[PDB]
Amino acid sequence: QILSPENAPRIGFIGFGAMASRMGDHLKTAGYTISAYTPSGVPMLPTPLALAKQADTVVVCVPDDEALAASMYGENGALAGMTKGSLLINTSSVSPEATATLYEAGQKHGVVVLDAPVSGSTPEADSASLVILVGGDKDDVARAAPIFDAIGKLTIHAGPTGSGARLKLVINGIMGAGLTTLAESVAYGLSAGLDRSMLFDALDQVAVISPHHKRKLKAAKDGNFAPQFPARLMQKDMRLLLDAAAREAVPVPTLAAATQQLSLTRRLSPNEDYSSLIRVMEKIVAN
Amino acid sequence: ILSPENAPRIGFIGFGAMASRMGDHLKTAGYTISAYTPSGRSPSPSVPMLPTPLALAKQADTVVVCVPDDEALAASMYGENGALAGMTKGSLLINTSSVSPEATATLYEAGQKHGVVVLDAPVSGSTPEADSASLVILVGGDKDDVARAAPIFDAIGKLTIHAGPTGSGARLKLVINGIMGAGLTTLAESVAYGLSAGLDRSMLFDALDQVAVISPHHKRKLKAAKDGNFAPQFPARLMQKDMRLLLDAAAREAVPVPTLAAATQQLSLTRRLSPNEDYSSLIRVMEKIVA
Amino acid sequence: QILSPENAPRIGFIGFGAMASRMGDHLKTAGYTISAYTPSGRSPSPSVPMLPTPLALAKQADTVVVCVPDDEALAASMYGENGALAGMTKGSLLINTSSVSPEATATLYEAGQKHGVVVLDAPVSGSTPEADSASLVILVGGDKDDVARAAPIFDAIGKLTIHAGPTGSGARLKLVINGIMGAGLTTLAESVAYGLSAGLDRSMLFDALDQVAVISPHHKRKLKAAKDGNFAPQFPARLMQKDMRLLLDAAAREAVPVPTLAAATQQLSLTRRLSPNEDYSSLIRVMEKIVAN
Amino acid sequence: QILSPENAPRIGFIGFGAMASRMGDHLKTAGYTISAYTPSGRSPSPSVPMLPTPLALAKQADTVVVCVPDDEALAASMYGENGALAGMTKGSLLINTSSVSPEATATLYEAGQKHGVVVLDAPVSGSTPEADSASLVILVGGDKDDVARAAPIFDAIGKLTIHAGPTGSGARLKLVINGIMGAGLTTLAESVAYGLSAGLDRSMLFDALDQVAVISPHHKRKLKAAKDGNFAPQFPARLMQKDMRLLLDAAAREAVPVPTLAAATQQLSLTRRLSPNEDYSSLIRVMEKIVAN
Ligand SMILES: NC(=O)C1=CN([C@@H]2O[C@H](COP(=O)(O)OP(=O)(O)OC[C@H]3O[C@@H](n4cnc5c(N)ncnc54)[C@H](OP(=O)(O)O)[C@@H]3O)[C@@H](O)[C@H]2O)C=CC1
Ligand SMILES: NC(=O)C1=CN([C@@H]2O[C@H](COP(=O)(O)OP(=O)(O)OC[C@H]3O[C@@H](n4cnc5c(N)ncnc54)[C@H](OP(=O)(O)O)[C@@H]3O)[C@@H](O)[C@H]2O)C=CC1
Ligand SMILES: NC(=O)C1=CN([C@@H]2O[C@H](COP(=O)(O)OP(=O)(O)OC[C@H]3O[C@@H](n4cnc5c(N)ncnc54)[C@H](OP(=O)(O)O)[C@@H]3O)[C@@H](O)[C@H]2O)C=CC1
Ligand SMILES: NC(=O)C1=CN([C@@H]2O[C@H](COP(=O)(O)OP(=O)(O)OC[C@H]3O[C@@H](n4cnc5c(N)ncnc54)[C@H](OP(=O)(O)O)[C@@H]3O)[C@@H](O)[C@H]2O)C=CC1
Repeated sequence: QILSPENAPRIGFIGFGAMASRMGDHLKTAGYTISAYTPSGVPMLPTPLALAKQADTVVVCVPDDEALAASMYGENGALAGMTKGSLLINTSSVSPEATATLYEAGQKHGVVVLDAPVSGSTPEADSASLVILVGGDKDDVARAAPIFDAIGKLTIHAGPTGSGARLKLVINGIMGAGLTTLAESVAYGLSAGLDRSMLFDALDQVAVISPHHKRKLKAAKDGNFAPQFPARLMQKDMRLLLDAAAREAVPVPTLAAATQQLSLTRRLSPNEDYSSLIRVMEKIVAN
Repeated sequence: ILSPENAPRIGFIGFGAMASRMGDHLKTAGYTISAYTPSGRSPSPSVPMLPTPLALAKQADTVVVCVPDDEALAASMYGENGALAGMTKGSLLINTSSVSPEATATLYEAGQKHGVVVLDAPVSGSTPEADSASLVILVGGDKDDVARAAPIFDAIGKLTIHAGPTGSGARLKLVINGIMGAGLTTLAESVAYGLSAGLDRSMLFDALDQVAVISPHHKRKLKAAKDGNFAPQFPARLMQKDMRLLLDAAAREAVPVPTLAAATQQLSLTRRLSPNEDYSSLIRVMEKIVA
Repeated sequence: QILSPENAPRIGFIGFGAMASRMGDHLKTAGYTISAYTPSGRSPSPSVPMLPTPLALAKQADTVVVCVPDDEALAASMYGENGALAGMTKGSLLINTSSVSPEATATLYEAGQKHGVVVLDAPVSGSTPEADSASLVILVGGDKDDVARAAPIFDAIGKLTIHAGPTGSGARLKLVINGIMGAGLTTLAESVAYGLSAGLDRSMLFDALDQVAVISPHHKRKLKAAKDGNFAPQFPARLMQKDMRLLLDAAAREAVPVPTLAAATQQLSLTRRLSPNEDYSSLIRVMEKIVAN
Repeated sequence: QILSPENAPRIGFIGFGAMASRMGDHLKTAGYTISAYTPSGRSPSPSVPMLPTPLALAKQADTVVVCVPDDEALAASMYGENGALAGMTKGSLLINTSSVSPEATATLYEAGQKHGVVVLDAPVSGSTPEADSASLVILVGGDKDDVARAAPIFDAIGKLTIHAGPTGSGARLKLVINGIMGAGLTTLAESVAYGLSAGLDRSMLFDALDQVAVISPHHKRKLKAAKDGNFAPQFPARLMQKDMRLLLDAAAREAVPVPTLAAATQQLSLTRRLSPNEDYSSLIRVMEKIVAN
């Protein structure tokens, strides 16, 4: 009962933005028929219910808990439109609480919900280099493998339901605080009189910055903050992680500070790349 | 022009984990090595030891300094027994220690009064990179004096960054130290959340090796931390000192750095609990909090 | 319209813990008849009749006062087949003194509107000693006319009613005050810890700080208690840390950078992990232990 | 040898700014003869003779009081052939009221000992209004008998002398109180900022916070001034942020984790960068402007 294009050709999306649309292109190449629902308007369906009624597998890619609940539940929601025995793959970055609510609601419809957020942004989605972080029973993960293989380079089975959502929060913290650390360290360097191009070029050559953050640093050198992961979404992910860390009573001061810097970043420019904090701190130092 | 032919003798003020490793690559490149340490001992028993900084400098052509902090630097640089009193006008002093911008300016000016150019040339990389001569040299000074020292820098490292005039190497080292320190505290806290939320420890450590948002340095520390291996490459006492220097400098420049400030406090706790183990032991500290 | 004991004698509580039980005694003294629902069926007041469900509580009260720990407990007891809201008559008032999120507040206000029920968000400034002495400060969101209706209830349990604005304003003002209280304590605990680490005599240091103008009366009381190792719960760490989580979530939703509040929250997470049930001021003891090793 | 006006009438000041000139007024009233040295030779007190060097100041004074901004200024005027120590006599007392580091305090104490001069580290709690009213709290480190020698001086300028311990204890206790003051302000600025960002009425919010028990009297006075946009300096951001820098350096040297104090320090760096000379409470305005955009 693998979800190959032979057994399950129709994949309906709930949400179809920068990430899901690039996933869909890869699933199309792999031989699936793609449909999609978005509250605004590949064939578009009018409701989540209608989307689910004409799909074999539903993939969800929505911004937050509120959007997830608005489209999963109620008589016009996605769950009302799928059939016992089918699978719902949620690739959204949402809270552990929302993950548990949807898993339990899926169980009442006979629908297995995999929490399968991804590591990687729009360039990795373009190249199908996403890393899938999936929670669920190993047998249900196996059913979704052709889907995961088409959109990504690696599927990490993180544990039972909820484990993928948690692993995504871990990686989001590392990403977000990695950027705020870099912006702050660059700002000190500029404030202490270091030549800007020297400094940016020097940091490209050290081993203590990630490949992801080195790519952001190079873009920031030219002032390029075209959105790959917009500040509004990075800051939301930081909010979710801090809430989850507080619920577990784990003290995370570096992540907490980073979140506040990303709040400023979102306020000043919600739609540019989250790396624009580098420019924000540069402007603080120049004034 | 400080090739082994022209200037074969390199004397070290301080000769511990980093400097003894640099000394081996300089020995291999053809230089004659000598050292001073306050204890009279070092990891390299085959290196002649001199009784004072003054005595070390009087029998070396170039002096390399590698001491723990500002206070150690002033103790061995100044006064009638210090290194400056022993070097000759026109020679180079190369400071690879991680010290404050204030200490750097004090030594440069003191050097000028002796006719000695002081390059502030801290390095990026730890004991594994010193072993393999993969250090990145971060050097402040005039471009002509930097060119004079290139044979020395090439022997101990894989890249020399001319950061600007005197003081620029010290500042760039502070920048890179902040990225390293807060990179570790970020990773320790993120791992701690994951464990507190029920993720299998072995799965989580292995999964994070697979993602592009952790640096190669911090991936190596995560693998060591999976093994409980915190043998000192960069001890907490020195990493936390370096964070203290960075936050002092950021406050003097009035630059708000909340992520770096949070990370420093986590590294204070790390040093308090274990000053001599690797600074990455914060990962173990956080694991014990969540247990 | 005024919810005096003559016009509306029956006050039913959803939640009846440390704070609500003390408000109930002042409401009993003012002439009201008190009833309550809790999930355990128990309360600090054995004389108070217990109803078996939130719906049953609401069906036999003229006014309902809610005092529950968090958003989840609120939703569990106001909504669903046995929730309290559907048990209330049109034109009646629901008074929520719980410290919950602005989102939970907006959801309850809108659900109340659908049922014809006015919901006042009326959290309180003060802890169990202020509840004991009816010296709470009520922070209330709603229309002036609806606040006026609740005035005899607010007057019995508190010393001052601040009309913070329309619906949601009380909840927001409570979060502001919570932030000041939480970070005031973490600031004090960390400053004391430096002092002790630098060799200052403990008794001298605690007494000296009682003499300075830069500590609040509330935190000076906590400092004297901490000198005695007295962390009997007035505001337990589990609830203070929850309130800080709510404040940081709200500040993130508004995109306001609050690094001092964010750091304080992490210190209170450690405090709650080590002792969820003692007073939140126990971080002072936590920090003393860190510097002693 | 009590340092009464009859026993030691001449008090010479090293530094004579906002704090010291007010101290000197109260010492003049108490019967002392005041002189001063400043690097600019300028001071708002016309009756105070200005001496041209720290050396010259100390040579014509019986007791020397120091009130300089930081470690660097202290070392410039204390040491060397033209410094103050070179001009005082064995058996005299130097009273340092400056807010300086523990390291600077130890260095001056030991330098004083080589000169036979006892150095009391005696920073003060309180700002320009407290110096005007001699309401300062003196925080003094040293031997009990030397503190007793300085009692008439301390009584003239303040309302309370806290003997914090041996040499260095006053410097450390000042750092403790500075942290409480600075983080108390940043907490308050961020909490107000959240409340405004969440739509609360500004005048409502400022007036409500004046009524709560979790804000100190000092910070309530700052909040009232901020309601009017008044940040005329009493304690300028450049000096408060310097004191926070000293506290965080000392906390790092003691390896004490203080995340709330560290976060507050960074907010006060932003405050100093935007306006070094206005009152440190100007962060309230900084945060209002962030939220207003
Ligand atoms: N680099 C990245 O972009 C990363 C993204 N993620 C996560 O992936 C998810 C989406 O990312 P991205 O695709 O970039 O975000 P986008 O904002 O680009 O796409 C958002 C999509 O969600 C749709 N949507 C909004 N509300 C609803 C709703 N109530 N029901 C159904 N669909 C809805 C929008 O449709 P409309 O146009 O009608 O609003 C749009 O199609 C988020 O959870 C994000 O955090 C995680 C890591 C990295
Ligand atoms: N990963 C690392 O290890 C990194 C190191 N650095 C910087 O390099 C410098 C040294 O690091 P490392 O070599 O690891 O530290 P070590 O402690 O291993 O070496 C310290 C050396 O300094 C000597 N020393 C101490 N006080 C004095 C003094 N007053 N005069 C002369 N020598 C003295 C010690 O001699 P004795 O044994 O007699 O005390 C020992 O030889 C520090 O500034 C450190 O921050 C920078 C980045 C990373
Ligand atoms: N100083 C303080 O204590 C302050 C408290 N507050 C806020 O006041 C509220 C109550 O505080 P406090 O009285 O101290 O808390 P307590 O923990 O002392 O009492 C909690 C009460 O809520 C009840 N409860 C739990 N879950 C539910 C539910 N789903 N439905 C109904 N009742 C429920 C408990 O009943 P059971 O025993 O059956 O669980 C108990 O009666 C919280 O929001 C707190 O943050 C605000 C400021 C200060
Ligand atoms: N609320 C406050 O203002 C409080 C301040 N403090 C501490 O008290 C000290 C001074 O505070 P305040 O008086 O307000 O600061 P001011 O800036 O008002 O006065 C500074 C004084 O120091 C003098 N000065 C500067 N450098 C030297 C030097 N090298 N040698 C001698 N004198 C020097 C200046 O002289 P010139 O004018 O010639 O530069 C000026 O007279 C600082 O340590 C401050 O942190 C402590 C408690 C309260």
